[PDB]
Amino acid sequence: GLSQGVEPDIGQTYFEESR
Repeated sequence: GLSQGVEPDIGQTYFEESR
């Protein structure tokens, strides 16, 4: 992901809180 959400992508990065 490219944000600081709750679900990670691979390293220390995460998806956005979009609807």
